[PDB]
Amino acid sequence: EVHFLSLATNFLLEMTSMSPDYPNPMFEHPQIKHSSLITPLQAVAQRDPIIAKQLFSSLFSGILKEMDKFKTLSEKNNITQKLLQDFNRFLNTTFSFFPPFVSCIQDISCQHAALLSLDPAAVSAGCLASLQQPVGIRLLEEALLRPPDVLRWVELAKLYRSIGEYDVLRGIFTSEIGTKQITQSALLAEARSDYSEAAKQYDEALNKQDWVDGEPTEAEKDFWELASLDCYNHLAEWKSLEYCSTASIDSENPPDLNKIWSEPFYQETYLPYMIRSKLKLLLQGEADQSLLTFIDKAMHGELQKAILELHYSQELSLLYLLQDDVDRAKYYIQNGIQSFMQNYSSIDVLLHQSRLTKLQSVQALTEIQEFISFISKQGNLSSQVPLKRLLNTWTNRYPDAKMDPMNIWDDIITNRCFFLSKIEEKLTDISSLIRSCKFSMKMKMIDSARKQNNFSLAMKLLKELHKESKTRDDWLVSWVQSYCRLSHCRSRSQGCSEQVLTVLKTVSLLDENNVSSYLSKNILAFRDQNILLGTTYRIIANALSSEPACLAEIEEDKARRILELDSEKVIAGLYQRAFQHLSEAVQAAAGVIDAYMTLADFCDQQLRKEEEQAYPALVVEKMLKALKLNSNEARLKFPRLLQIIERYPEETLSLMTKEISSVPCWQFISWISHMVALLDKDQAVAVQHSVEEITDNYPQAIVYPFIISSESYSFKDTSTGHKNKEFVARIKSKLDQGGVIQDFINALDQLSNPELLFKDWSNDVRAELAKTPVNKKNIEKMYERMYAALGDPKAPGLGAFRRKFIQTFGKEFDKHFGKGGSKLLRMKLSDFNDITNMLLLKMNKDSKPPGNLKECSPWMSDFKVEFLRNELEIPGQYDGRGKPLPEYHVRIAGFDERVTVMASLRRPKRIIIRGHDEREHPFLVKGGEDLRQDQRVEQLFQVMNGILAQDSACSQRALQLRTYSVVPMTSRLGLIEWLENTVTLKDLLLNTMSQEEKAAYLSDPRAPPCEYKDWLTKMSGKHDVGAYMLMYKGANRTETVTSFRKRESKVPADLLKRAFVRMSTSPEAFLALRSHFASSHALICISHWILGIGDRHLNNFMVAMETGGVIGIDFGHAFGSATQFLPVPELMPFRLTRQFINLMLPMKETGLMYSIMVHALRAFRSDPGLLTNTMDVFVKEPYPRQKICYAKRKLAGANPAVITCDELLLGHEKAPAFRDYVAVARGSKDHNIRAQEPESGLSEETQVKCLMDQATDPNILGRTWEGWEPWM
Amino acid sequence: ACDVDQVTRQLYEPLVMQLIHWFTNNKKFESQDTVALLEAILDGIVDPVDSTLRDFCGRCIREFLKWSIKQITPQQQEKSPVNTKSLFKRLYSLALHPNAFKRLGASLAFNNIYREFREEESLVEQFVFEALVIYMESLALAHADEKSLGTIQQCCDAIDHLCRIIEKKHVSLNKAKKRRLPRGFPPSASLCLLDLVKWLLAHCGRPQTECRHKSIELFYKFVPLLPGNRSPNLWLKDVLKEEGVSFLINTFEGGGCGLLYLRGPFSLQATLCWLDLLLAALECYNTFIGERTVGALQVLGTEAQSSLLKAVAFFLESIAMSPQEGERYNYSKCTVVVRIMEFTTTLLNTSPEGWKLLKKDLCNTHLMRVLVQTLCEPASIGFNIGDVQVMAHLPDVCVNLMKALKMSPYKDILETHLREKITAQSIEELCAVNLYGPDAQVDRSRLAAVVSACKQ
Ligand SMILES: COc1ccc([C@@H](O)c2cc(-c3ncnc4cc(N5CCOCC5)ccc34)c(F)cc2Cl)nn1
Repeated sequence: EVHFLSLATNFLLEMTSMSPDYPNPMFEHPQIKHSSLITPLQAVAQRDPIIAKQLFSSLFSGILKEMDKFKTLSEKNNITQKLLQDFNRFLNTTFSFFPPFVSCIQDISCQHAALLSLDPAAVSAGCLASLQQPVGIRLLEEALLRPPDVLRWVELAKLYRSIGEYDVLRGIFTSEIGTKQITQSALLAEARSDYSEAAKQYDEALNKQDWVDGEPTEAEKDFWELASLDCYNHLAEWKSLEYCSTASIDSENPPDLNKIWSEPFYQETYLPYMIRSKLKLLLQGEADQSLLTFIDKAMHGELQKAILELHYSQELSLLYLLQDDVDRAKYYIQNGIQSFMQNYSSIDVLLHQSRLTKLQSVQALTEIQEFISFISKQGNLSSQVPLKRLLNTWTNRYPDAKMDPMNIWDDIITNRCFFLSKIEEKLTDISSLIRSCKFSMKMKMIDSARKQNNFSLAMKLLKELHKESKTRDDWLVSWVQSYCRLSHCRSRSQGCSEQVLTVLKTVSLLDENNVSSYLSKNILAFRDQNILLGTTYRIIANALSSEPACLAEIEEDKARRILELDSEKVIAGLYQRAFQHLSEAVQAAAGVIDAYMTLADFCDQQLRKEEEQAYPALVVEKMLKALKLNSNEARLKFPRLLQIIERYPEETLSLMTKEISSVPCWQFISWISHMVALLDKDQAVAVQHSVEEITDNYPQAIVYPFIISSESYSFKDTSTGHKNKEFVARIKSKLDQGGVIQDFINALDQLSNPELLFKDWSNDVRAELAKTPVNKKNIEKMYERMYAALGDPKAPGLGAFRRKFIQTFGKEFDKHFGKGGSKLLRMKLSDFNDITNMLLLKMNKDSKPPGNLKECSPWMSDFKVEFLRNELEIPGQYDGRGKPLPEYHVRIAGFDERVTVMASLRRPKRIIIRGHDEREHPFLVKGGEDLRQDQRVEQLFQVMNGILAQDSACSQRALQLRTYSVVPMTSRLGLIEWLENTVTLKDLLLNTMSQEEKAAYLSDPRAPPCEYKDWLTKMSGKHDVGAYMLMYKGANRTETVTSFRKRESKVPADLLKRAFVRMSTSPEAFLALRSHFASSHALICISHWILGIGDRHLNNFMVAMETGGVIGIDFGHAFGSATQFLPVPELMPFRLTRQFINLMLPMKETGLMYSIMVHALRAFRSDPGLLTNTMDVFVKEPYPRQKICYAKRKLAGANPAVITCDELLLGHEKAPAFRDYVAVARGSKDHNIRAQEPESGLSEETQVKCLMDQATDPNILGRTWEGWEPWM
Repeated sequence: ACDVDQVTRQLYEPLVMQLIHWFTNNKKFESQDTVALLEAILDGIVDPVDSTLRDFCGRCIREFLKWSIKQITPQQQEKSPVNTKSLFKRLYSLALHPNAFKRLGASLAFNNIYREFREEESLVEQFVFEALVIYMESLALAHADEKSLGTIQQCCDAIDHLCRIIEKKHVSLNKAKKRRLPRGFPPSASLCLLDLVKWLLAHCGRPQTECRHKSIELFYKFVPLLPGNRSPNLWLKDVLKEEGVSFLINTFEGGGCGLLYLRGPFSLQATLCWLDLLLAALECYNTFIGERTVGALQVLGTEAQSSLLKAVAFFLESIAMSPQEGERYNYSKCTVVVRIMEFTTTLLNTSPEGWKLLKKDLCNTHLMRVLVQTLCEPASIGFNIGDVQVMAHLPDVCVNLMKALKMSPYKDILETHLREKITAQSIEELCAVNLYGPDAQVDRSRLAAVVSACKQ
């Protein structure tokens, strides 16, 4: 079969030779014969198997298309069934699965409907042996389109389980292999890594008896068995794992023999788990003589030996080193090394997370080989320093927590424990450091397991490490500390009663002889123990803060603990004893700043409780002490406590100032634009030194507030206002001195169309002087600013340079600007602005937006850096969390000579500014528009995905937003870092579809746009906004859903899937593109709901046309804003419309666009409060309080529908059909889970389930904004 | 086409040539196919490490030039966006570009298409003969990228190729025609050659080194091409007397001749740029007074209140009184101390009648002290041990300065100052009892330096 494809193509292309169709196929002038294209095609089609595969496939397809003329339908079906039988024979009979042969038959079986019902079992087994899973995945997912369709699902799930893709795997063990109710429960228990009750109710539901609602299918009984095997593998109780491996195959007495070797399903399903459990148990120290004999008897024949030797190749090495035949264990580990080589080289490169998993074993197998090599030295058993530096390198080399699942940690730690036990018994201090190495290594594994939420394995690891954790004082404090922090961490997802119950019991184990005589010697260990004690009391206290009575209602003897450490004075007692423990930690790396955060967040959260004992004084010291080190979390607390001192101005500023003075101040750039805001208001001294030091190391960061806030602030004759204003003017003079940054700003300012700036000025005068003629001297003080650019053509020439827009505009608008200067300078009425309207429309008609070239601003057009006069340093570097190096930062070096005015109302335009890195960087420039919103929500996205990269669940899924560098260089002028090789969704959607259907979508009364407009007009009464409120009392759910489905049926369902299968050319390409798109869009949507991002039209979405990943853009609305202010509310958390759904099927919408949402929401509501308080500083600068409250609610657990009700009641008081608004927000109580769920306390999974069932709810998508396009 | 093997090179070279032929034809004219081919061949001419591709891409561009004029008729050579006019405009934009590998591409394009456009006429007096200035600016932009990147080499080679044909074309065809205006020139109807050398005169002291050189040699080859066929000796005196004294002094002073923050070595490129401008003035004076073009006392002296002498005095008073930029500053200050030595040489050895304008400030312990310090321990003034041209060339400029200095009066501070450092007792005490032993560095290096100085 290696050569079968070249052979077949040769044979087929022979019979073309002796045919008369060789007449020079073109016989014209640009020729060539009709054979010099066929003979070399076949010549190379037998040198490489890819051209062989691909010619065979295209020629097979061509034959079967040109046989549609002859070969009558009955004869067709006969021939196609002959081919299908032949292809089943191919798959079942093949011996060494040649990947291009398997893929050739398996994707020519996909292009024809009759041949599409091939063989799920053979398809799957051949993909697994050929390591070519995506061809089978496409085949099975096209067979599962248009039991046979339950064993197809079993094979599909079997075939994902080797490509990682565990989320879409779990998405059909809950939607196709289902229909009972314990399945979902146990799969949910498995998803969030609680593999204790999941396996428990796999067993008890596999052991169950009656369940009188239906007998459980065998297709899910064998599932439950496999899932229990995998769950027991995760929390590695290998007892239960071997028991389950032997359970469903034979009787309870373990006979292990050729029973597994028969019926290959026993092989595939039990052999890995069987030898894993058995050999692991052999490794930790036991004999049991159980798998060794099976392996040894299996060392015969071909079938019983080749599979195990070729596909395990490392368990063999461990077993044989146990048997101490070092040569064969070696041979097997090297064979495993070439096994990894051939496996890894065969996974496609686009199959990410398959190559990760294959690569994660390299560390372990190299450990195996390096140990067997290290032990081979005869003198190695006499010299002890080889052991010394082997231990040093092995403690330097670990798998990483938060990006290696617990099976890799398991492998490494257990194998190393066996190796080092062998070393210890081979050399009878050394053994003290031996025991130290084991103890510390197991503790490291425990820490890893704990910080990625695999709680139960951490618990069992403490339990198995407790027996020997008594020989030393440090080991005692280590065990108690590890267990106690385990308890704190695992006491968060629990209910409040469960939290207090389970963190109260880690108190007696904390006041025993661990604080006796050991709170004296190791001050850092003393501090860590103090932190654990304080945080224990903190969890209990902050737990009972929920309710004053019911919390202390279900309780027992433990209450005396509550009594000893009324019923409302215990609150303060726990608080103050925790405060004492926490403070004694504070006076005593990051342990100093861990104490600082624990103290400061206690104080701050108790403050935010009280707002409805100088904590306002206490927080600042520890915050700034930690910001004296590096800390994102300590970065924050300037403005909150500056406000609480605006309430109480007497105390604790100079200590703030003293601590802020002594620091490397490269850590305020990330917050520079917030601290420069306060300099316009009182108490401004809080940020004076560090800004004046930044401006001397990283000097550009003042121009943006203090050319706007300066005239927005009225500095009176106050004794401190004059010195602050001279301070800001002195930095301005010391920062703005080169006239180069201002020159770039004026070049970009003139790059804006004069018409839009004139329109902005007209809006200002119509909104300022028209309300009441009392605001005096404003027009006089602002007319010269716009006249400095507009009006006379020589004003910009004096300012920056001779301008082409003012050349064609100031000259054209001469006798109108003369009238403006004559009368509008002191008119101060704004009563009759028809002159402004006519001037604006004249600008619209004869001041064309197409400048068509960059020459319009010669300074940009002729930048050509020639001398150092403060070179520009293109804006967008200086992230934060690094020591800025303005020499590695890209400096501007020129401009590309073209400008394209991308078409919008305000019409920004995009520029291609060059750079000295020899690369290139394009940008957008927005003139007249404030870009604090975009830059600052992008600051939020950076902090979000910094959170994400630190959650192991989100990290392993490589969950990151896509962010672009937004940098406003002033209000009315910003630039935006335009990303490379992207496209908007609208262009994919309308470029994949055909011309006929694009025409039908654009110009047709039955099209969803025209249908929707006609629907509103015809059964509302009028044509414009407000018809929705009239509608909503006679717009019942049934009719609206029916009309929505009617209009949706027009637009094609498989359209975005066609896009991805259109630019792929491979199954792997399609698979990776679709998975990337779904994952990225899931986190886009949930991160856009955490802070209500409205206005998610189809055009606010970018997508890479090189990875398929998604990018959110144009964050005009940032909080609940379209749902509170806009005339047409947007009652939906996020866009999850028809095309996103139909992208993934047969897979249901709850398998990958659910688990990613779940992990993201979990990472978001597991916070110090970073999102919440960064949002506090988001909105609290000039009901924002209820905005923050809604964000706190819908981040700390809440119902999306009650939250949207809150938004709408805040923004639609006494509004028409407000009852219908709330009824369409809340749900139906019989068709939407959103309605049927409580107000709060919802889990991540339940919150997101209600969220999606609100997003895909047809009662809202039937009625929303016409341009949002709810049908696509 | 330009592949490593012979079979697949001699195959596919005729392919690309024949496609260049066919895509350059009225049937394939004004086609996105042809503009795609042109784009591809360009971004092959301008790219990194594939140089064997740049060579062949230059060959393809010269084939383009051949067949585009060979095909497009003059009746339609007014609306074509792919004709030779727009080809040369895109070459210019490719040349005036910040990228160290696109200017190289335009250099290769010229180098390959000079064999044409010089055997063609009736339209060639506006495209490139006028745009020698633009590729001069290309050599100006090449000031920073890398000597070994080959940008300066190719750029010099193509200014070469262009001068060797403009000199011939415009000696007889020198009339007030409507030649197309190049960049930077004053807007006028006629730009024949008088303003070409007037532009060359606008900066023979531009801080960028190789463009300055090329401009100076472009005078020294172009001045005998006016109908008068005169020579610079009388011309500079003529223009100085008919255009004011300040003209020739200022157009060599630079732009920025007017602190102690950099008295200690610093890399603040404002200082490096002042050093560059001082070097420009040094070179332009050296190359003008040095040959008989102007007299040493003709342009030097207090009568016109010059500025060179003041800043060179300040230099030798304050030349030899971040971690890696120190070597950069040392290099750029040593490359100008050497040039002021060459300036003193071309000031004395040219006319021993103007030494009176060399005021005693340099005839103090300022000139002679750096002299002595190059002679012995040249690393003291920042000469980094490890260069090639500078170290091997130093004992040449130093000795030639000594031999210009001996004849003149200021050989007396010379003798009585060398004698304080290479006095006999220094040589005798260096030759101590034991010079063969482990203490190699100090003894052997000191003797090597003093012996090298004595041999100079
Ligand atoms: C052919 O492409 C496209 C794309 C979008 C659209 C309209 O939605 C569109 C988008 C904006 C707009 N706003 C804010 N940030 C942006 C950020 C953008 N980025 C940054 C990240 O990298 C990708 C580009 C792009 C556009 C942005 C705009 F001001 C006007 C329009 Cl009319 N029209 N055409």
